Amino acid sequence: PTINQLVRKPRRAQVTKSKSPAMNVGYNSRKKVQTKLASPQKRGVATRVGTMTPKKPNSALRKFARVRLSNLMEVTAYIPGIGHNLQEHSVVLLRGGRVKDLPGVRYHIVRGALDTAGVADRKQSRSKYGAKKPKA
Amino acid sequence: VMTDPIADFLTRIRNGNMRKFDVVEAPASKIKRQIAEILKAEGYVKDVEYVEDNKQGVIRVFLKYGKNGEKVITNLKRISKPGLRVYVKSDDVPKVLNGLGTAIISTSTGVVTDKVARQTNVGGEVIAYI
RNA sequence: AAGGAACUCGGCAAAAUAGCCCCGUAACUUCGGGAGAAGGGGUGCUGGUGUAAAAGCCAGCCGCAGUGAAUAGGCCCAAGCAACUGUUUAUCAAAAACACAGCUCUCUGCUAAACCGCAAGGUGAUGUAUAGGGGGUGACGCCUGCCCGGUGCUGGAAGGU
RNA sequence: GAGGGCGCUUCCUAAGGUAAGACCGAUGACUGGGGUGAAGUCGUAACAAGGUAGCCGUAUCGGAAGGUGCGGCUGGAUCA
RNA sequence: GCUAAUACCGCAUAAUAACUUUAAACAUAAGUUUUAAGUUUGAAAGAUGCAAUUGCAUCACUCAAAGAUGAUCCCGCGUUGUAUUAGCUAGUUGGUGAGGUAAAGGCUCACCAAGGCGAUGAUACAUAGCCGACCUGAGAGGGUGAUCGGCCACAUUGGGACUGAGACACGGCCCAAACUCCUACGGGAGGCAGCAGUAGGGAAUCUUCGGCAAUGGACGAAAGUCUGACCGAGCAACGCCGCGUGAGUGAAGAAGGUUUUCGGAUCGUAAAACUCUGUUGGUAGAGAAGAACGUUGGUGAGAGUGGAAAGCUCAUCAAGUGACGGUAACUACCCAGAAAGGGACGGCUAACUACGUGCCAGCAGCCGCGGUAAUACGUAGGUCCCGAGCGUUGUCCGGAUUUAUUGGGCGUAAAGCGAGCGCAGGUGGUUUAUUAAGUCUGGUGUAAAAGGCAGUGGCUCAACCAUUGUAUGCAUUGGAAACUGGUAGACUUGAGUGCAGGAGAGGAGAGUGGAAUUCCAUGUGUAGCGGUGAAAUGCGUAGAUAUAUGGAGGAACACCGGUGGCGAAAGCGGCUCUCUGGCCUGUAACUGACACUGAGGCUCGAAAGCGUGGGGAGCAAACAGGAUUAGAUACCCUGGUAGUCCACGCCGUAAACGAUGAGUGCUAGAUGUAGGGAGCUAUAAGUUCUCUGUAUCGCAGCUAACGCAAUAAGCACUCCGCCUGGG
Repeated sequence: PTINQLVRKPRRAQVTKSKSPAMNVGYNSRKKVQTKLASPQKRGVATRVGTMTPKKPNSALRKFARVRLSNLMEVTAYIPGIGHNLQEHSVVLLRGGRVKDLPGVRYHIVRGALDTAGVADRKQSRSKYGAKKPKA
Repeated sequence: VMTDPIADFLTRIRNGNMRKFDVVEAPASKIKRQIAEILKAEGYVKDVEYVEDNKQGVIRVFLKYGKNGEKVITNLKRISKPGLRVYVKSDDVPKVLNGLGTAIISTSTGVVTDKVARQTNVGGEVIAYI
């Protein structure tokens, strides 16, 4: 730690990774490597809910949507809740979410969205997964 | 090496008191005479003496103990390293140990004490606390 | 004309470029080269001024055209073969053929071996194993694996012949 | 007559072409590695002196764990 | 063709403007500065008027006389990352001249000179409007540049240039291009990054509303005029505040829900009732918010303007100062009646039982869960925190000391280069004096502001706005010699050099000797030897090994040999020479700090292998044969190639080790051994101190522990280096 060493030395850092590689969504002019002004969503599209094998020993079967990504990334993100109504050529919102039990993911999907119905009076918030406060 | 007889000397005082022994050593300067002078005046050693003809004259110094050779000096250090001549202001020269510590600063007048360094608006190099 | 290789097995022939100066010049490279790479510009005359040792200047005059004609490279990309220069069937064939340095092995201690001649004589060479003769392969870079059964060679001698 | 627009060439000159790059992205038959998942199959290694302790750098032979050898160190033993 | 000019223009009259002069106080490489002779040229002879000592006001050139404003360029300062961003630069850099400019200025251009930059980051590439400020962090700071203010830049794109005092100019021009429109195809025209607003695209609409009174500017004598600036209204829970939807009495578990071991329990002060009340809104609405200053006329004062006129200065009154407008506020206050929901409960942090489940579907930031009664989930009740907002992710700050200046570590957990030099660069034994450079004090600059620490008023009081101070390297200038730096000066007391000692496997060459292995013959004799757990391997009857000798050759040199020494290590051991460093002991003889380092660059350097040429005993990669077992490409054996050795060049990587950088200082001891210095023990013996060495235990200190500890893993400082969770 000499005179020149402690002047050469900055307060540098190297671990810098926000969890959302994001072209959200967006301003489609001509080239669309416009980056980064990230959403908590995507006003984009995906195609098909597939079924994901969970980890050991998690005997389950979970629903990932085949996520369209124009930026050469995962055709997957997790659909929460029981069931889904969407299909191919449907605009799909993009939760920034991670599950260790769900392999190969980076993102989740906002269920409880404009394209989502459900059954209310849920013991967590009554209104996610496509629900409201019950109008009776 | 020879390039810091100040913290070499104070470190040697920590050898003398932490090893709980009588006499420490220092070649002949004027600054170290002010070290044992000011701090003897503040009651930490018990001798001011050096080898009578040498420019490297051994300032051999009996210490001022507690009650069983007990320490008085604990956090002895040089503040301004030889790689950094510490140049502080004069107006807000800070307290040491909330007042429980020494301070010695080569101001424009001389090398004066803590509050004499504070409120006389004299400032210089910070040297040593306890 | 206009069009270009659509002709053909095949841009075969012709075409066209090239001089001098001055810019500039990729690739790999065994670091020399490539390479004149390519591509570019100029180029006549008049007076000056600087050209005589000496281009460039200035202006003008002109021009279809300014090495006014002659004479004088088509280039590029890539692969295979061969390194290359040399040599090659004159009365067909110039090449990948030969050769070549290189590399490899083997043979020869001297009146060499080997060779030519019946011999004599002589070469080998007034040479002495870094030399001479034969065989392979043909720079440089990497590498040359296995098998002695058989053949040949070498060496050994027990016995058979 | 001066001067004047036009009369009148040149200079710089915006754009377009040229050539020979370099940079950077996209893109790509086939193909090298790596990671993931099966729970196929090959194997005895590495772990106890883990079954030849190893562990290095290096050369070299294996389908592969790996071996042989050059030298060095315990992050090695019964205790030498 | 002609007017008009509040256009133009020649042309005397204007000369301190510029220069032409003659002297110089001054003047600094340039130089700046007063007067000492000669030059250019003016108007809206206008304007409304007034009136008059017939002359007085608003202005353009007369153009200065300055201030003032707003600009100009140059310099100091800080203002991103990539050296896998090395050599870069041609008007480049100087000199002279000229053009320009408001100006020195390759500012340009001509000519003549060749420099210069740069490895202590120049160019090239990515990226960026910047700053005040602002969110977070206690601060250090991190982070942002939104909105506000300043500067800069831009105007579909690119480039010119006139004008204009000022532009290369959102709403100038010209050119090009790209769109678009019209074209009868012969031509013309334009750019919402202005406010709106439209279509794009998303998380991202403010409305295709009024007027300029409340300013702001522009002209206009004034009046007036325009201004999508501004003011306001309307959109957005998009943020901040503030109130509230009931309050008070009255609670029994009360009807009521749910659990339920059949009890108990919700409603917690509307509660089931009762008494009232008007937050916000009901309606009637009284009022309806001052949003407001004179420019327009009068009066009077001043310049009193030769002149009172008239007008101008600015001291009065009259005079409209509207858009939110019956605007907030206020009365009559209506009925508790119109006006609270969202998240969360496995923990992780507070809030668990009915509860289909049955690793099922699903939940989740981490630990996770769910496979029979899951406070995880779906599920009801109870609860836990909040509110017109709740929660969710998207970003950032903190925690994170998780680059540790503040505020790291490096023995093993990530790490000390593989070791030496001696380049910069860094650091400095003591002391005399100067210096004040840095260092401390005083004056000077400081954000227009806005913003904090306070205060004031207020949309009430709220929140926040308006105000008022305070608080600041923004700077330049006097002092201080106490430190450092510098400047001169001194001494050795560190280093080294002297004179004496020794010592060693220190290196490099030049040679020599013996043992031993294998082989050439060789005595003379018979199957032997090999190896293991054994043999096949094999060789050998061609009769040998083994034994008798001599020769040949390479290799290496047992006790010597050791926690021994030397060498930075790598490493170094038959013997003898050659020239060869490096220490230590003493010593001041002497220099007088010559010191320590050490990026860069340089050198050396294991082990193999690679080049050429030799030497070729024994050993042994490669491979073969024989066991081995399922198998053996391995361990064993038989062999046996490369290779091991010699000169001669290279790799630059080793557990490099002690996974412990270099320098020097400090200090409990028990302890090894060297070789000196000194004593020492004397009629020969044998002890004590001192130095570098290298152990072992262990004081202190010490770490996660293990351990280190005089040749510190203890306490310091200077040179370097590494290190950031794993693959």
